[PDB]
Amino acid sequence: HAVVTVPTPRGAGPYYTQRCGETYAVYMEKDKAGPIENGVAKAGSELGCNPFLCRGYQYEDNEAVEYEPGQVIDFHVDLIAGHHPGYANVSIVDLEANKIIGDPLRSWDDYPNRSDIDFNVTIPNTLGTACSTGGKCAIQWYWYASGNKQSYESCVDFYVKA
Ligand SMILES: *[C@@H]1O[C@H](CO)[C@@H](O[C@@H]2O[C@H](CO)[C@@H](O[C@@H]3O[C@H](CO[C@H]4O[C@H](CO)[C@@H](O)[C@H](O[C@H]5O[C@H](CO)[C@@H](O)[C@H](O)[C@@H]5O)[C@@H]4O)[C@@H](O)[C@H](O[C@H]4O[C@H](CO)[C@@H](O)[C@H](O)[C@@H]4O[C@H]4O[C@H](CO)[C@@H](O)[C@H](O)[C@@H]4O)[C@@H]3O)[C@H](O)[C@H]2NC(C)=O)[C@H](O)[C@H]1NC(C)=O
Ligand SMILES: *[C@@H]1O[C@H](CO)[C@@H](O)[C@H](O)[C@H]1NC(C)=O
Ligand SMILES: [Cu+2]
Repeated sequence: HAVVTVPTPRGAGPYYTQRCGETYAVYMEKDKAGPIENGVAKAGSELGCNPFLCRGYQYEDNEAVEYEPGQVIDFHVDLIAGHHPGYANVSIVDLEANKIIGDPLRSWDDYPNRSDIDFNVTIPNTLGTACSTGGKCAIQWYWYASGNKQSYESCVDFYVKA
């Protein structure tokens, strides 16, 4: 059980409830640190979002922050319950394709272990126009608890002027 608290990641809003459905939205907001699979299972055929992209949180409910190439961003992860074994990465995802841009900004082969709950990441110089405006990219923190086959996600929407 864990979730990013800094920077402020995407949270619930109207499009979230509309697109994921009441069952997913209500189950997943009773514990913002819970894994995704349990919400998918409860929702069954009601589910209408991709809960493996930003936990199903939606761009239109949130606002993208402006970052400069080479800028360093401090992350804090509120860790309610550690699970072993497992791995994590923090990467820039292209929201339209659901594919990572370039390399992971940070990778752990064993997560959690404190360079795991309090860490930073650097914006590349190599992004081009790919993140030029809001809603094209986000920084996704992703943790897979292999022991429990549990997925944890948080997103930070951002743009870099190209
Ligand atoms: C580093 O962190 C990153 C994140 O930043 C991690 O990457 C993520 O890892 C997860 C887990 O692997 C990925 O989620 C999974 O994605 C699966 C692959 O699918 C995509 O393929 C194509 C082309 O890209 C798309 O078209 C697909 O989209 C379609 O489906 C989605 C919804 O799934 C729709 O919204 C679209 O409209 C498309 O039609 C995919 O994006 C995906 O299969 C998988 O979901 C299956 O599994 C879950 C349960 O686990 C089910 O709820 C769901 O129904 C899916 O089930 C299908 O497949 C299984 C077989 O596995 C069958 O049993 C089912 O019956 C059914 O056919 C899940 O969404 C995530 O996308 C990926 N994120 C990235 C890359 O950004 C890295 O792993 C991590 N790495 C390290 C080292 O840390
Ligand atoms: C970023 O993380 C490294 C690794 O902990 C740390 O030592 C470094 O000083 C941090 N940089 C900033 C600017 O906070
Ligand atoms: Cu947990």
